[PDB]
Amino acid sequence: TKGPDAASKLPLVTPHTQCRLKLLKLERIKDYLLMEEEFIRNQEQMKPLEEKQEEERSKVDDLRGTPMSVGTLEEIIDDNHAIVSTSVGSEHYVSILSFVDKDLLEPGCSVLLNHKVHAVIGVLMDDTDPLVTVMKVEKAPQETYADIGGLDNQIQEIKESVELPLTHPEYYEEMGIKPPKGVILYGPPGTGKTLLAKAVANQTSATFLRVVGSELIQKYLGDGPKLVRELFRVAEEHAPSIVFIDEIDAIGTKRYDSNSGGEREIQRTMLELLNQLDGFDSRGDVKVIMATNRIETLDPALIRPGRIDRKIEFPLPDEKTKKRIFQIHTSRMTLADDVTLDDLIMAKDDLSGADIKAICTEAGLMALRERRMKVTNEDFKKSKENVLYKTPEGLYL
Amino acid sequence: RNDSYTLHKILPNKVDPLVSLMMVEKVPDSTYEMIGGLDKQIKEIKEVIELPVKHPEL
Amino acid sequence: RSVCTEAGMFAIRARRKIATEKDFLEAVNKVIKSTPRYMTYN
Amino acid sequence: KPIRALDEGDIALLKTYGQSTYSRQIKQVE
Amino acid sequence: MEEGGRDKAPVQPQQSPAAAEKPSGKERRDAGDKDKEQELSEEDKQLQDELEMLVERLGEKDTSLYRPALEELRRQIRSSTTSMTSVPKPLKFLRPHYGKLKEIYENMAPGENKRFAADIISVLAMTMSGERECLKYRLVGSQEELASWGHEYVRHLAGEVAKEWQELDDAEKVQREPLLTLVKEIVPYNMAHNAEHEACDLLMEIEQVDMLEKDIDENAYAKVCLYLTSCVNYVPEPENSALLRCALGVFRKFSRFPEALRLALMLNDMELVEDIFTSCKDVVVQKQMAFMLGRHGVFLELSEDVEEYEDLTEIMSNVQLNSNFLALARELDIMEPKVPDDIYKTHLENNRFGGSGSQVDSARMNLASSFVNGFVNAAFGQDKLLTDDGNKWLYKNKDHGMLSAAASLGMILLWDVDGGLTQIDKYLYSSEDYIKSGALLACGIVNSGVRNECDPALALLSDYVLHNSNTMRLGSIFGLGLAYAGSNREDVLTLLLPVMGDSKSSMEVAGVTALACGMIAVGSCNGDVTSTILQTIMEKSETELKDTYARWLPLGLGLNHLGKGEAIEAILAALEVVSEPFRSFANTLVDVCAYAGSGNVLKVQQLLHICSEHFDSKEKEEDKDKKEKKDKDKKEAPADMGAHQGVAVLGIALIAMGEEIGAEMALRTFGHLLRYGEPTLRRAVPLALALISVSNPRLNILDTLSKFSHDADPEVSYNSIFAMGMVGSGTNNARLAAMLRQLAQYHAKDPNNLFMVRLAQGLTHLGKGTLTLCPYHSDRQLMSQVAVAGLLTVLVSFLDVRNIILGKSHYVLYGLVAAMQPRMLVTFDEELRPLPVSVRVGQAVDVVGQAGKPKTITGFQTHTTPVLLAHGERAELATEEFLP
Amino acid sequence: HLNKPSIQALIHGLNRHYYSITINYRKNELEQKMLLNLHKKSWMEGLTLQDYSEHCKHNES
Ligand SMILES: Nc1ncnc2c1ncn2[C@@H]1O[C@H](COP(=O)(O)OP(=O)(O)OP(=O)(O)O)[C@@H](O)[C@H]1O
Ligand SMILES: [Mg+2]
Repeated sequence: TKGPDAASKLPLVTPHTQCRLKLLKLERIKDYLLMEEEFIRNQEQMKPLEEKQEEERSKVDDLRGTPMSVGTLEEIIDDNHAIVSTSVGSEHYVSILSFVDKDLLEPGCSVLLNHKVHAVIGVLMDDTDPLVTVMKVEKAPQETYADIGGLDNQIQEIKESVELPLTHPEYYEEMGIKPPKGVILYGPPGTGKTLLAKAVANQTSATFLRVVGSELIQKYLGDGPKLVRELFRVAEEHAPSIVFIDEIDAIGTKRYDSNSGGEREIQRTMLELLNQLDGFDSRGDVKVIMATNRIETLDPALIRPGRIDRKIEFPLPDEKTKKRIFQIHTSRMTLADDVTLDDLIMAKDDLSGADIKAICTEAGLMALRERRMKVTNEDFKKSKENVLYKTPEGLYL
Repeated sequence: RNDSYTLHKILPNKVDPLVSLMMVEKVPDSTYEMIGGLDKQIKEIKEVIELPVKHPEL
Repeated sequence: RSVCTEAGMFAIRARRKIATEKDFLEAVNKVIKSTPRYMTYN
Repeated sequence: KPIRALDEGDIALLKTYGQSTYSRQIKQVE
Repeated sequence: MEEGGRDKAPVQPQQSPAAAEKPSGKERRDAGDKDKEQELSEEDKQLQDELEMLVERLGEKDTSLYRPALEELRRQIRSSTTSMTSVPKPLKFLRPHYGKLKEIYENMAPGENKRFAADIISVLAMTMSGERECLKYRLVGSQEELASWGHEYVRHLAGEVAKEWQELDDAEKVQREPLLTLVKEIVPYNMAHNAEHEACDLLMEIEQVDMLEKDIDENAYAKVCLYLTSCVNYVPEPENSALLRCALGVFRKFSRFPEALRLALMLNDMELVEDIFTSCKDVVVQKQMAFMLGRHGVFLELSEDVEEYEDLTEIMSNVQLNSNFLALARELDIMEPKVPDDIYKTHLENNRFGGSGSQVDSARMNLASSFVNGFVNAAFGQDKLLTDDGNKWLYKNKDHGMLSAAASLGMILLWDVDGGLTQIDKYLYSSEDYIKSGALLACGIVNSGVRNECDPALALLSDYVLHNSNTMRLGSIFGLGLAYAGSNREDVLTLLLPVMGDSKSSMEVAGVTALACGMIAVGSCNGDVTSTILQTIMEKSETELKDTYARWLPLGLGLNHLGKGEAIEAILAALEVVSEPFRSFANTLVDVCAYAGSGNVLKVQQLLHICSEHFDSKEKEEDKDKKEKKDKDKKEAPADMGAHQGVAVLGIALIAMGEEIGAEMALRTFGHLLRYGEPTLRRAVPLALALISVSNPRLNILDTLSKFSHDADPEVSYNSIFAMGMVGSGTNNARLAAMLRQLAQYHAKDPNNLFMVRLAQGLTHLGKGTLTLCPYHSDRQLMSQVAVAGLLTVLVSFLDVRNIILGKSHYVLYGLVAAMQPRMLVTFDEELRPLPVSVRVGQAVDVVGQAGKPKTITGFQTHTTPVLLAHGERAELATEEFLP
Repeated sequence: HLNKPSIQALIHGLNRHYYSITINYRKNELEQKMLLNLHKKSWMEGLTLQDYSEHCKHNES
């Protein structure tokens, strides 16, 4: 098979005070990018290589004709005829021409067919419809485990699930435990589930596929399951890979007897997702990560030990994790010496990582209100109740 | 083309009309001078709507 | 089976090639149960 | 207390003065 | 609109310059305005400055037209006008703001020139003035380096600004003064370096580690040529001296990068002090397994600095580190079983069934098994499997099979002074040519950087250095060259140069002589240079063209002049230009081989400009190969920041679309560029997909080898998986591809080993280690080196290798089992805090254990705290008042 | 070659298996004059006035 993807540039992020160590490293990166540009522009400047076979390729192209429609090879027959489905959904019993790679023909791979008198004239290993191409991550997110505060147990678990099998896995089969096929992160909103997925996609060595869950559902009949199948086929093809499906409850709700056609199609799409999850062996190097807020509303078959063994909990940050997050998000701020930040943490509340980030942003805004950028402690004091909107007083004492 | 299916022109990016209508092409006639009170609210909006857009440098 | 898998997971966590009874205890604490039962029942 | 919206001179001075000497170079390089 | 309530500022600071004539009013308004500007910009944290924004517009006409002021007093009112005009500098004036500095703040100094400036925190004349005197002063140095006094009084002003930057705020602004020092004094940077040295060394001591890290990371990426890289190398030397703690082994590091200047800097960095040698200075010697000549130049000649002058030398040479390696294998950490090739070659259960025999004792696979077994048990005395009984096993190959099997047998007892000699005494009288050469190579192989006082290799091989047999000469010279890898003693030169200048031998012998001799020395050794050039002249064109060994001649010269800058390469290029067009290849080798860590644009710019793209249509073989291979030379580890986008460079630009014969195999660069085992970064995509792509044969063979890079201790899981997935199931039919697959993907079991040039600290490479370049050119050639068994000694020449272990002692032995913290590296040091290199514990191993480069450790419970702070696998746990 | 072939015909095999032949219509004077009677109004409508009320209404509009 082919190899993974998601190329990223240098981490940099060693200096941040803009002390020309940043400038020197960035100038080195820019110099290398310049040599990229110049080298390829020179290579295209002189590169005469074409024709050669020509005639045989010309006549095979004439045989193929123009245009050529792509379909899905649903089934094969004796090695001259096959069953191919056009993107509309109609499949036909067609013939297979000699110049096709009989080894490449398998149920599922896209086949180039003749526009008139349909007949398999080619195989496309890179169909990758625009949607599933979009779901594949190209530029790694700039966030990383340095940006994540706390969640040390969560980071440990996610790395033990998706990284350790990717890196040296000998511990797994040495203990004989099958690697955890699939992991579901869950917790209250803005705890860091999507942030952890970003950090995983940063420090990665596999094709990362970001999905929205609600993205899978498609209007046309059978488009949903077909897209799910395409996504997982791309995952296997570019294995090792990580398939992140954020907001799994967009489809993961409890399965109930469908009545309307649309609900039947949703049930079909989830059934196909579950079937694809079961399809690949856990020994395979393709893992899935599903994040959600309403874990209690998920179907209790998606989270079966035979399908998703692990269940990572993302609890609201503790006081030490709260101060860790505050330190992280205040790194780029020019805080004064009067600020302590301890009063905000000590206040018994339900701050989250998102809440703390917003508190820092609003403190910066309040400082900008006073025409300053040093950000006093009073700025944080105001910002805390500015962003934290909304037990009867002395009932409990 | 007709049925030869030959790429013969590149068109602007695909936006289906259901969202293409959601542009405010005809700007409405409502000024802050027509808004009583809400001065604090207007400032709080402006600190998020156009201050980040006009000058993200701060 | 998942409990045994998590016991192996915890053994790997400490990088110990042999899983211990402590590892199985943490595994069952995690998987099973998804003060109250000790401050009233004794 | 009615807070004052930043004026043009305010914005212009904010982007300077309390800036790192290498702001332009680093941002341009990125 | 305006504030209204504070509408006095747009009036009084507006009319005061507007009304400006009468001198008393001038002085009064100027003094009052100075007081207001100070009261505003001094303490008020408000970045906004009310007067600064309200002095603009009118200032550009009033404070500019009133700038003359006709000087009614001698200087006082003019000084007041300048102090005023130095307030609204940033925005009110144009980009010639440094011009405002010149004719406002430079031309005159208001007593204490920073009376209204030094009080300001960072903005008014510290960051802004710093910018002015790193832009104007830099340009004036570029054009008029020796200008008027406007070049020296600005120097004292900038020095005062720099020191104040540490003692006006005492904040993290300490990461600016050296930086300014770098940009300021573009030509005379050394004066700024001495200024900051005399400031910091007497100022405060913990604010010195920040200075060292700043200088280190600026060293990693300095300006393009080594005119200031050397200067910033020299800058922190006082900061390492008694001006900081005395132990500070960093001297070696800080002397290793400057062309490994031993006899110029080592004479005084650690040789002058010699007062705390009983402390970690002994392990400073121990962590110096690079420049044994340095220990010769101090210990042996004097023998009176300390009692442990020569016993320490012997124990830290190899004997005690070898004993530590053995005990680490046996006594406490028990992964020392008998591991032969067959025990895991058939690790795949598919290979059990369907074989239908398939057991052939042919030369290729027997050779591969011998190589694998030799590598796996490297420096292991326990391989009593293919050593004593299997003498017929030594026999069951072709002629070169004898040579390579005996070479691997020697490799088993790596740097074994006693055991290696007592096991090679049996094979010394082999009664066969090729086995005799293998025994010579084995004698030279137990001497890998050994620097034995008895010197067995020289006497034991001088019989066969020039004896009338090509294979005897090859084996002897290879063994001795591997023996004298570090030192360049005159005896081996006087012995080998006549061999090198001899005409009885074929150029296979001449090239291996060039490799050995140029690998002996890493300095100048002009005699070797002269021999190389005369040989390149005295040989006839077809010989230096198409003999398949001409590549080795320039390699020796390059390895001699590796590390040193273009100062010698200029004359080398001048002299080499008079040769046959093959010299172009030699050019593109020797120049580019002269730099180990020289991350710069113009050198690789030429590599990618005149040698890459001006050759795409060119059919000149092996010219682009060295170019793109050594693209990663001078780039192997500039803190590895330069490596990633270089990987992007070759994978995207070179491998994907490069020449099918000169660039399609841009892959042993990955062998040299980075090697730990990294999917989709160094091996998985870039090597695996090329390996499955067997469309090009030499590409397949070479990138199947290329995992030898990550191979040192790859934790073969997910790497052996490749072997099992491609042994039998992959390139099984191809004899040569299968052989090199076996070699590479099965000499992974070699435990506690590391071949990379980068040292344990990581900021300094190892010129002795970098001598594993001959099995890159030779491995790329593949004709008579690897694919053709013309000469397989290069595949043994990997005695540029260090134990990847971590071990600790306290003046006695390894008995210390202090809890350690080996884990992935993170952000540390130069940031707001030197956070621990390990973000967490990971593995909590207390015993001495493996420590790969992407692993670092931190001491525990503040107990027996090491002072080395480099942890070069030889930590010393010198105790103190622990738990105060 | 005064007329260009159509894409629709070309994909269905034009200039590969069959060629288009130019078509000209043989219309003599007699046939054209006979066909002219299809809309030849009359000798009467040249003399019939518009409905005068309708004419006035059209003028007004
Ligand atoms: N532990 C943390 N440390 C630092 N920042 C955090 C942390 N947890 C959350 N954040 C911040 O919260 C922001 C939003 O978090 P994220 O997108 O991961 O939310 P989530 O918990 O997955 O919630 P939801 O799925 O309900 O949107 C992140 O951009 C990050 O800045
Ligand atoms: Mg989220």
